Amino acid sequence: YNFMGVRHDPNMKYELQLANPKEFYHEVHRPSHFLNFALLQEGEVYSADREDLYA
Amino acid sequence: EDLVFTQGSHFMANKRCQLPDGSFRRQRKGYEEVHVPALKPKPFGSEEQLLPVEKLPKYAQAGFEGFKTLNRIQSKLYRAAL
Amino acid sequence: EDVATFLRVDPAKGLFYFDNSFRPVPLEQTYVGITEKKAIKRFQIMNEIVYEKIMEHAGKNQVLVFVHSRKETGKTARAIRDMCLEKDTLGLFLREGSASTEVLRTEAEQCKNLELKDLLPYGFAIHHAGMTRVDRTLVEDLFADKHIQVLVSTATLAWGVNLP
Repeated sequence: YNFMGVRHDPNMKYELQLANPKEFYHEVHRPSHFLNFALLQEGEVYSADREDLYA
Repeated sequence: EDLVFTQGSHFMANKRCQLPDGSFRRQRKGYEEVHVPALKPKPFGSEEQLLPVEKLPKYAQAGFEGFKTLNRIQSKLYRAAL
Repeated sequence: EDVATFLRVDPAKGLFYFDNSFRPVPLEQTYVGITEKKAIKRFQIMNEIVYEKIMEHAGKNQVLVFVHSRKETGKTARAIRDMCLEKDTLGLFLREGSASTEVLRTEAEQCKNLELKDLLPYGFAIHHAGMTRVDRTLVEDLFADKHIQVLVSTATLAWGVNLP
């Protein structure tokens, strides 16, 4: 909860799960680094024309 | 790597390029303009004609929708493709 | 013959070689080879060659300009329109043809593409892969009706659209 520590409360409640913990800098641990991106508005309109021949 | 062609799709194996009869070129100003005149179509053979869709087999007649006859290339290879 | 041998095609029955004279439309091919060693001068000559080539068939027949990039297609179409307006040759493509002119004017107003609407009033047009499908189809539909005098597009149109 180091990045979005504003969501961390001393008196909050949490359940547990028998799983393996993620890394400190995992994708789900820093949502502000992956979710604050502006959406692709009027994008790929002047991109490059390349056909994905294999896909 | 030595035997491969570095140009890829632009590699030219021919050293000389022969153009048509009326294919003169001239450099006007900073660029060379080479004009290739429209080649006249080859005369039709005495026993060659554009066969219509009514001569091909009835099975292939449904695919040729909207075309009364066939092209010159298509008519010359109609028996070799069906 | 090497391709036929690679494909296991008999040279007598399966071999068929038609020369360039067998094309349905005999096309007079013109090659413009820039000889200048300066990149800036070569680019300027290419724009002048395109403008000179467009002016050779301004009101005679439609022109299908082929570009390399989507942004260049718009720049080239506007580059030709700007040169035509500077030289007072903008009216050659769009004569007193209000039937064709009104359709282009009417279609340009309803078009949602800002770049296409700038040339929609004139004979210029753009057809790129980044454009909307409805907008791209109108250019193909407008070009097939002899409405767009000059069509500028990338190599995708030549393969994805059978519009000569």
